[PDB]
Amino acid sequence: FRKIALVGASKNPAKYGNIILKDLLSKGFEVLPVNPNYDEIEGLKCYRSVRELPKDVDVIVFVVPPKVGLQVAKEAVEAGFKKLWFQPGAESEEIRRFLEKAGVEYSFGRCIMVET
Ligand SMILES: *SCCNC(=O)CCNC(=O)[C@H](O)C(C)(C)COP(=O)(O)OP(=O)(O)OC[C@H]1O[C@@H](n2cnc3c(N)ncnc32)[C@H](O)[C@@H]1OP(=O)(O)O
Repeated sequence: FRKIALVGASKNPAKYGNIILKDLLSKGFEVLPVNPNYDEIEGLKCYRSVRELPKDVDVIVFVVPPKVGLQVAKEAVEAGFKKLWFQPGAESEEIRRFLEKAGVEYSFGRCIMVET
């Protein structure tokens, strides 16, 4: 990965949306936070939705509840994104069903900070 969008990025230091953002930046990744609550996180422009993301994002990492994730994954696929990574707790079989049908690459059960 080079350019990573982070759905559920947060300014709350107790939340994985913040911990992951800081970790990935520390590792030299370009990270684009996505969360309607924030206009910036760590000074970085924060996107309202995945529909606004630049088309050269390599992967979208999800750290939101599965009910939210299903909606966002639909938006991401509609916007042309094809690599969707779900942090443990963000996945569901309904998401799996939609993603297998859409024919996009996805990851369940793998920890992004471990894998990077
Ligand atoms: S793998 C080893 C490390 N472990 C993890 O990374 C564990 C990850 N999983 C979890 O923490 C939980 O299982 C999940 C459900 C993934 C996340 O739990 P949260 O309690 O943190 O979930 P929140 O409801 O607080 O959501 C996280 C942030 O996402 C924001 N959010 C809601 N809806 C959207 C949409 N549509 N788009 C972008 N972001 C969205 C929430 O508002 C929240 O951010 P805050 O601003 O902090 O509220």
